[PDB]
Amino acid sequence: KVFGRCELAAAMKRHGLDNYRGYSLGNWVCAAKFESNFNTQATNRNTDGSTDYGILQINSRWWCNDGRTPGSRNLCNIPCSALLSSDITASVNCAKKIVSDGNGMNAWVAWRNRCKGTDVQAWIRGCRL
Ligand SMILES: C[C@@H](O)CN1CCN(CC(=O)O)CCN(CC(=O)O)CCN(CC(=O)O)CC1
Ligand SMILES: C[C@@H](O)CN1CCN(CC(=O)O)CCN(CC(=O)O)CCN(CC(=O)O)CC1
Ligand SMILES: [Cl-]
Ligand SMILES: [Cl-]
Ligand SMILES: [Cl-]
Ligand SMILES: [Cl-]
Ligand SMILES: [Cl-]
Ligand SMILES: [Cl-]
Ligand SMILES: [Cl-]
Ligand SMILES: [Cl-]
Ligand SMILES: [Cl-]
Ligand SMILES: [Cl-]
Ligand SMILES: [Cl-]
Ligand SMILES: [Gd]
Ligand code: NA
Ligand code: NA
Ligand code: NA
Ligand code: NA
Ligand code: NA
Repeated sequence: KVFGRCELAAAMKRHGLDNYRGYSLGNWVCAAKFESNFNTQATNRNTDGSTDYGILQINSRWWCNDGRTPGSRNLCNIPCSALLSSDITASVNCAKKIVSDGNGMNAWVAWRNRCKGTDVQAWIRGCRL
């Protein structure tokens, strides 16, 4: 599924991602834009053989099982394919674990480089939330 901007904002808010670990909703929407262009089916292969999955490009090194990242963990205890569903519950629940792990949203490269230090509120501007 390719979410609309406000549609995704509403879903993320409903799932309690807004202000989670102190990160306002616009941060998450911005991150999703640049990680996946709001596409739940986004995947990207990393140099090391792991793969990033879903609207927040969660990696199989640590967070999900895809059966093709030897020696990896599955800390969210899900198949990586669960992160590709039209329903963002699994991605959101896993993202909460990630952003709690010490590094905050710096875990998302695209967030650090394209969202951090910017007007992130712009990403939820115009939405009825
Ligand atoms: C809770 C998360 O931290 C889990 N973690 C996510 C990624 N971490 C991020 C970082 O550690 O800030 C980077 C790699 N991490 C370095 C380290 O832990 O020393 C080694 C593996 N860790 C071991 C552990 O964490 O128990 C498992 C996966
Ligand atoms: C995998 C280990 O890293 C687990 N870790 C014990 C060993 N770390 C060493 C270091 O962080 O490489 C001690 C310093 N650590 C700083 C930091 O993580 O913020 C304290 C908090 N951590 C929380 C977590 O790691 O996320 C406690 C569990
Ligand atoms: Cl929308
Ligand atoms: Cl914030
Ligand atoms: Cl915001
Ligand atoms: Cl894909
Ligand atoms: Cl992989
Ligand atoms: Cl994701
Ligand atoms: Cl694997
Ligand atoms: Cl393969
Ligand atoms: Cl699995
Ligand atoms: Cl959803
Ligand atoms: Cl933080
Ligand atoms: Gd770690
Ligand atoms: Na914070
Ligand atoms: Na894995
Ligand atoms: Na498997
Ligand atoms: Na699993
Ligand atoms: Na999901």
